[PDB]
Amino acid sequence: PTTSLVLGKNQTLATIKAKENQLSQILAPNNYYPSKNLAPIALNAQDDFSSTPITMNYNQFLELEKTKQLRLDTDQVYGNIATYNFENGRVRVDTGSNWSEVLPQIQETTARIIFNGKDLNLVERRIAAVNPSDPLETTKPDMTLKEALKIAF
Amino acid sequence: TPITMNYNQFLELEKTKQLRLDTDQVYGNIATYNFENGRVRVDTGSNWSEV
Amino acid sequence: TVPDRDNDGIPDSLEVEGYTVDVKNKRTFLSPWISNIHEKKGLTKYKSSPEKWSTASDPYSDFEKVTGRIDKNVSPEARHPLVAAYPIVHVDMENIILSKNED
Amino acid sequence: TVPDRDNDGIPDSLEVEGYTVDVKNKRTFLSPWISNIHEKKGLTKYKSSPEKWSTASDPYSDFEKVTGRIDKNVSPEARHPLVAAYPIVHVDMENIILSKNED
Ligand SMILES: [Ca+2]
Ligand SMILES: [Ca+2]
Ligand SMILES: [Ca+2]
Ligand SMILES: [Ca+2]
Repeated sequence: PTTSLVLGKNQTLATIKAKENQLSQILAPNNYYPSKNLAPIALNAQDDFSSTPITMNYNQFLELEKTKQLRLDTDQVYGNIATYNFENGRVRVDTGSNWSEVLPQIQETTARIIFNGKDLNLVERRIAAVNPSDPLETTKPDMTLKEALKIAF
Repeated sequence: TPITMNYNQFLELEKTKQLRLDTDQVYGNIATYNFENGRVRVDTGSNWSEV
Repeated sequence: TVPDRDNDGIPDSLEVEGYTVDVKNKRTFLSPWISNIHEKKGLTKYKSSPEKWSTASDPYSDFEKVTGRIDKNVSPEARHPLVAAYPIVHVDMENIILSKNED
Repeated sequence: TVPDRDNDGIPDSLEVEGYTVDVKNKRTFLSPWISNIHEKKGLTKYKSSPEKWSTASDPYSDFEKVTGRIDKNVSPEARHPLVAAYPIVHVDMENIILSKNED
């Protein structure tokens, strides 16, 4: 993930892409890394090689021990897809392909449905839906809202 | 390494407060449709400055 | 040779008219949907885009999805071809440690 | 075998004389333009360069553009072959933080 530490309203202290220390090998849906029993990982460094502290200057330091407002934005997340290999059945991670190639494709061709009947936690599903102006997207099966609720939630 | 600035520049900046940001150019790659399995894939070789 | 424009392994007419996957002995078949025999078994009827290798645009083919030849972590509701399977990753900061750099 | 000099998948005579894409069942056809049947459906008439794999020189073939086999983020007005699809990226600096380097 490309995290960004923000002092006060929207003065960004620093933008940090995660380094090898902060990398998470798998992140299965409805999971935390590190797993919720374990202590949270330490983001320390700005350098590619994790060798420089995330620095903060005097006015920023004073403003932080006064207001104590330090938000953490998640600007974007890098990660790879594991795909099924028809030959020997193993799932393999292609480090070439990555989810940023795929996600915008999904958001641009599916109805989004957020639903919280499960203990008032929001749950976001996306269901493929016809796009009238796009010739390829009309070839998808017709999607009634009831059918969407049934298959998705 | 910090984006450094020298003394005369520092004085001139807290006086005039004029610090413009030019965008000289932008690097980026094209994602192209793969006819085989339909996935859009980013070629890191090809880039928009070629196009 | 049966037509298959999106190259995903499910024949086009099957994709449009409906279909289902069903084990018979210990092997899965990709049968065209039939009211009299499949409906009793509780098998889901599947429809998908004949021309899209994945109908939801997510990186799993409709075949891989319905037959289960897929990354197992993909949650079961997203096994259905019309339901997109994608990660949603947010970072939360449990706490922040500043250390004053003072000699 | 129909001629196709630019190798983009749209036949040359179709590219010059006009053409259109149209779903019939759940599959898209690349029909040559016909006044009596396509005009009522509101289908756009397309013309493009038979000799250019992309007429606008942008990295999407005229076929990929009209059929929608394309990066979906490409805005709809640029789906048309004669309209170039390119990013225009400018950076704006919301604010500037100087920190005086003083012991
Ligand atoms: Ca197919
Ligand atoms: Ca399909
Ligand atoms: Ca051509
Ligand atoms: Ca052309």
